[PDB]
Amino acid sequence: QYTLFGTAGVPIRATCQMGLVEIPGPTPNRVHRVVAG
Amino acid sequence: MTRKDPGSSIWFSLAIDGESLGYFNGCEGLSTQVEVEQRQEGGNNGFVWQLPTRVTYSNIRLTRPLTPDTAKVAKWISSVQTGIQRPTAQISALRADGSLVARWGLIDVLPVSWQGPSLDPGSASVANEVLEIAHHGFTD
Repeated sequence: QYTLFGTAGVPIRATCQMGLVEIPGPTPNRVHRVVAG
Repeated sequence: MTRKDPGSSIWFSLAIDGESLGYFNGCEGLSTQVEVEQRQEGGNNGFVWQLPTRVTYSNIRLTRPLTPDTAKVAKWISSVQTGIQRPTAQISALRADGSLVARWGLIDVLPVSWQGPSLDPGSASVANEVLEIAHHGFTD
């Protein structure tokens, strides 16, 4: 959205919304002890 | 010049024609307005353009002492069901000489409200019924 237009047509005040969505970063490339219970 | 003929706000003459409403006693709010539309030019800071758009005439409140002839007003107001009549009114301001300083005539009237007397045992005054009046334009 553009507002507060200056003389000679240059915009001055602009509000810009953004929609971002994450991109997966996958592919990063069982011993157990024994307790008395 | 003759030392001018200045206006005044006591001497007047308030009347409604048509139904036997007779002569009233006090006016208020007689006013004409226009409805300007404000469009703000984007590329030119400094002001908002003013463009006229239509005119509009405001309501008028007329008051008078509560006289036995108030039955006519209630008859006029309650005649909407069977058909109403718009007579032609007048609102004139005068100087004490009885001459004319400015005469306005309402083109077509229509009742809006009738605030009756405010009876009060302790207040020393005189009942002043108020008859609001709708408007259609000035005369010429």
